[PDB]
Amino acid sequence: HMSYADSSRNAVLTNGGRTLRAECRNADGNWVTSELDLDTIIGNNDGHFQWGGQNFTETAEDIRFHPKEGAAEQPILRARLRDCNGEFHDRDVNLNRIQNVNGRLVFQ
Repeated sequence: HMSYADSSRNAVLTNGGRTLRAECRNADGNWVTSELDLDTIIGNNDGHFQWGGQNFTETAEDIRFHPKEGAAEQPILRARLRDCNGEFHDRDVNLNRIQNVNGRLVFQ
């Protein structure tokens, strides 16, 4: 596996909190700038983040990212997610499930 964050740098969100953009080292050892549209791989399932879902941003507010959050310096995305009953919940997800494959952000 390996988190993308173990071989990437300078990660930020862009496009209104929808896109992860990072500099990822490739197999030649060079830095390659990569983007991954998080709406293609993260959903909002009744107020919780869902890996393998889609389109979370459509029912999220206050999207926030810290690429090196906490003592363990993990890439944490936070948002308020609406549940099916209309209530918003503060939620967090660690983006370390995203990999760097030869200079590209991927999710499997």
